[PDB]
Amino acid sequence: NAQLTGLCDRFRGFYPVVIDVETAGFNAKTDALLEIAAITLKMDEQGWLMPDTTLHFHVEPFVGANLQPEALAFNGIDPNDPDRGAVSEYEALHEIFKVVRKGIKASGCNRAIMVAHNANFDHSFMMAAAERASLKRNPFHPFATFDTAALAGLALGQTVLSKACQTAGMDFDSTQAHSALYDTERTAVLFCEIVNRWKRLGGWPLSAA
Amino acid sequence: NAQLTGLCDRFRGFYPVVIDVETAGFNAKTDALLEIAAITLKMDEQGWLMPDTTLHFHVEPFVGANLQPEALAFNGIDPNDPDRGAVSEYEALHEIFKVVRKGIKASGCNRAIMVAHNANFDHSFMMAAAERASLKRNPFHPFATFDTAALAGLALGQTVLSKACQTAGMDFDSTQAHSALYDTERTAVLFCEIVNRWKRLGGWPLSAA
DNA sequence: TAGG
DNA sequence: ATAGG
Ligand SMILES: [Mg+2]
Ligand SMILES: [Mg+2]
Ligand SMILES: [Mg+2]
Ligand SMILES: [Mg+2]
Repeated sequence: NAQLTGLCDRFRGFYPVVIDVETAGFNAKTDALLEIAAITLKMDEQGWLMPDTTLHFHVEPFVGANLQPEALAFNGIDPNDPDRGAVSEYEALHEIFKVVRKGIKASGCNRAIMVAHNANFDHSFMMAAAERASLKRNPFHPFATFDTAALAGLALGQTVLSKACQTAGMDFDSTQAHSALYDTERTAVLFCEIVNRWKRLGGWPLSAA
Repeated sequence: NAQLTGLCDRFRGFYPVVIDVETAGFNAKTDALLEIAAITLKMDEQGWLMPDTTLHFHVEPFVGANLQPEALAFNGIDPNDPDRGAVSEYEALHEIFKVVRKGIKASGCNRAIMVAHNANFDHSFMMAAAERASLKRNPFHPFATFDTAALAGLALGQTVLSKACQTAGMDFDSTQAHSALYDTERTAVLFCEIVNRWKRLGGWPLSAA
């Protein structure tokens, strides 16, 4: 199983989980968390990294949350759309955390690390919601992240998600952009490509020492 | 001559500046900023990245700032040590910002990007202080950073600063650790080694445009 | 779990 | 675009 894949050896026992959130503004403490997608990763038989499990939830604004109109205009989210199928922060996070913990156990990792583009944004929103819903045994590292903007800057000399993906030879569709499922999925493929490219070029594994 | 080095071509026009901060706690809004060092970078004739200019300031706690005993126990800083030569947040940042702006213009970049270990920590402290002191024309990207924890995770499979440095084949002294200047300097050398390594393996420059 |  | 909503 995943115990025999080496995923747990690649990032010192950290289990990388790709996260994208859509929100009703820039403030994690006061603005509504509206949507979240999560994609766990796995290592294939040759040691290439690739997406494993995808999760996707539309989220009900927490009690008293702010909704900035320009954020809604940006992401195109109407909180009052009947077929959003919104669930509570607790419900969304509980299901994500459950799946992540299972992945961690089956992989022989010890903790999860959020992978996200300008990752402090998604981290701060995810942690605020976890606190709000008083979720227990949160498997994500409380402060460390794998920021794909920084990683893409190193590997591709690009920090903008669309451009980084394009530079890496991936498709990127402006029309699908800025939706949670799509952004998470491109970000996961981009992260996997940067790690895989490092291995291709002989940068990993390391030499004697 | 700085416009002739390619520093501005490496990171889509971002001017990387290594920052480490020492604090009287974990909260950038409520806890004192006690110390800060900055190291700007340059590219040599062969395209290798290396430290350029170093700055180092001890910082007077802002009015009403919290001072957590355990933080002081950790970093060894006595806020009321007469030898500390403390200056105001405004004075430290103004001088740091001034040197950074000079570097940006002389290298043909257009914006600085903070390089720091678990960079959200240092970024939030520098931004909080920059706001308190009403500094203008802050040259640092408002949200983007180059986190050496993530980059080291990729390049070296290590996220802890001491270990990443050792894995990169650098000296790392536990006795010098946790001083702003020493930590900034190691972080800068680490960042440069990771970037230089990527070029040595052929990952940069890229092949297909 | 290591940014003070 | 300084491009995480
Ligand atoms: Mg996003
Ligand atoms: Mg998005
Ligand atoms: Mg530090
Ligand atoms: Mg330090």
